[PDB]
Amino acid sequence: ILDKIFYGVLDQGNGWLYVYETPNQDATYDSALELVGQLNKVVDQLFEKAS
Amino acid sequence: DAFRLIDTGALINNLLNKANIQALIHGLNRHYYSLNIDYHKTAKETKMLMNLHYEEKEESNLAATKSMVKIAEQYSKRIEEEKELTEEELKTRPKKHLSETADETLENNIVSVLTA
Amino acid sequence: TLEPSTSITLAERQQLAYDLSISALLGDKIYNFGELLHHPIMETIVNDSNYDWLFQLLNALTVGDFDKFDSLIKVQISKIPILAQHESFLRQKICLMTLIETVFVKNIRMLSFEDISKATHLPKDNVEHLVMRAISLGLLKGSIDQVNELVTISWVQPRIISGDQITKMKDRLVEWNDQVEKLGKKMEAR
Amino acid sequence: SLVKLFTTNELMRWPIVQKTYEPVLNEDDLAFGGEANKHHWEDLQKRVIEHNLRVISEYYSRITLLRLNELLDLTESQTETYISDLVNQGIIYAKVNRPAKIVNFEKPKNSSQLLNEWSHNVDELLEHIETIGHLITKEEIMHGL
Amino acid sequence: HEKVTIAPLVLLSALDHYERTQTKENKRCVGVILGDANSSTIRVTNSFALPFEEDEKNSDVWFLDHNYIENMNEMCKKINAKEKLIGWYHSGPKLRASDLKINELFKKYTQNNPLLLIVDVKQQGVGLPTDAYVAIEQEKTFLHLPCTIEAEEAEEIGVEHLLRIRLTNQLKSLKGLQSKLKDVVEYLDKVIHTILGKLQDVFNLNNLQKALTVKTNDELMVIYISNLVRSIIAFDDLIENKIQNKKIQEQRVKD
Repeated sequence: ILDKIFYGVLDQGNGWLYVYETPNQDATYDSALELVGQLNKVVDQLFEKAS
Repeated sequence: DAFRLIDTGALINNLLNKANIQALIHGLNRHYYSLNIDYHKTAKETKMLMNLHYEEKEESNLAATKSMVKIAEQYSKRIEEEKELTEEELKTRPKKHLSETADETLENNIVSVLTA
Repeated sequence: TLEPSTSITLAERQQLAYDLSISALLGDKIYNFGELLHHPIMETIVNDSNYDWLFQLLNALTVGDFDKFDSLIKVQISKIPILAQHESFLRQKICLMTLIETVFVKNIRMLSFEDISKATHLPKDNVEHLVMRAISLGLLKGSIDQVNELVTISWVQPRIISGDQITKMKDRLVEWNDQVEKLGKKMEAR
Repeated sequence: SLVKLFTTNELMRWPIVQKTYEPVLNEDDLAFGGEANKHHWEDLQKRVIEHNLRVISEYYSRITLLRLNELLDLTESQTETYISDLVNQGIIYAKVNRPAKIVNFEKPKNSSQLLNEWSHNVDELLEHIETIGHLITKEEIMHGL
Repeated sequence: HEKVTIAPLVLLSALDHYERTQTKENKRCVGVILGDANSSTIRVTNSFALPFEEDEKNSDVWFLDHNYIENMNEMCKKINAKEKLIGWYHSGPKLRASDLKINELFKKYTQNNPLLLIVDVKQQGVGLPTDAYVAIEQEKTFLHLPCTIEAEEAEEIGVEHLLRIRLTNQLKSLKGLQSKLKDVVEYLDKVIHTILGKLQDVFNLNNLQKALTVKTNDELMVIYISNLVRSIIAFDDLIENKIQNKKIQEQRVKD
């Protein structure tokens, strides 16, 4: 589970394996984060030149 | 273009002047000349030409529907194009091109929000 | 084909009608007793003498009584092994159509085990097996969720022959038109 | 009728059918000529069991575990093994509640999956409007008369 | 897909037909449409008027020239080879019973199911005003086919040369609903079939859509957040433009 090949969990409180897997969505935290980083740099460069 | 040869009988005022054209039709009958163009048309013809551009309703809407089905993918490719655009401008510090690429991406998003 | 032209002799209507009545009971192939109302097999010819069975078939399907099914059949039609299974199929289809119309008034299609068990007059377990046979055929295109005890149904019903349905439709057509009209108003505005 | 038995199947059908009919269903006479009557039974057994689960995934949406084993007429262990083999083959996908006796017939979702369904209802609606247009045109002409 | 493409020349020739034959009082005027429609995509490329005379208390009395279709078609062949018989045109504004008898005439001389093109000439419809129909078996009955414009790269420039979304889509839809309603009220008067079946069906398939629109909103909200970013990228190019301008301006003052 730590390697994350199949998403289950272990239930120590009763001694079962329980379905952790119903999935996430990718590529939307990631998409934004990239766009943001480039943009801040591009603004900074241009500002030095202007002034 | 619209043409006629020398043919006279009214064209006798046609090809500080006036010696020329009298001698021009007297030395030679039949030599080309251009003529002027105008277009006159009719209002029902006119309206027909503009209603080219409910079948209409069906089509615009059809594309709108199918655009919305596929948007999950259309989303992904345009972030990738955008990611590229940002990077190019960094190196660059041309301008028209970088702007146009960003303008297309923005136009498309508005149309997509509008669709639902 | 027959009734407008070609073979309008009474003989030909009478044999063909008799075959129609025997086959409807044996089959379950196409809808119920609406098909019999629209086209004539008891009013180009006799209303009695093995067309008595038709009027009784209509009473039996709605009610769902097994006894009314037993009494209508006479020896020629009854002996045949085929009919009896197909009697249960016709009963579910008709009952199902009645409950569904009732609930349907916007988009409701949820009917319980309890509604269908009641209609057929069979306990739940018999119904479980029975619906399972009927979906196989594709007379039902809903789905049965065993442990919820609810049937969530995706339309399959024909909805045809109107008199009741038109009054209700008219009411709906008007409502929709209003809903759309407001949308239209907003666009017009900007 | 045997290929039809798999489609309607509740799996109480089969030994009555197997026993009643073998003119060609442990037998052949112009192909193998028979393989072994007991050995053909084996192939028949795995296919009917497998097919009863394939049709049940489509028809049902919940089933209890007690009810599924009852149809297969086998032990809970054995139903469990057939379910495992089938999800692996990936013809059907299901989820198992071993101690609480539910077999779900659910498989992944994303909102966009149901988006396509929304935009299919829109699509049935636009197409309806094209039919509606032509229909009105026909209807009027009859009204006049 | 089954499709008809109609030249502007066709419809302007129809526009001309109706005046040029002096057909008045909402009578029928008839001509032949020509193109290539050996396939299931009708390409309408040419047309001609046909002499037509109607009686003023009988429209099942008609005079239509059979020899003319045949004879003019031969002249058409000698001029271009694209210009075969595919159908006919009428001035509408509706279908008629008498439309069948003429359609039956054209059936011999065509190589596909005869096309009846209804060209409305009054120009008081919405959009492309023309509706296209093809006779098939039901008696015999006309059935709508999608009818769209044509293009030839010279022809479309010439169409423009002579002449030089959401609100519409939605308005046209309500317009439809309104018409559907009118037809129903008329039917109700008549009563006290196909139509009914269709109305019930539609209904079954705003209400049913409601639940799903809720899912759409979460995905749309991600799209709006995307918009927010996009404006900022564009904004970056705009800013740059202002600096370049600035440098020039400052230099200009100095000199």
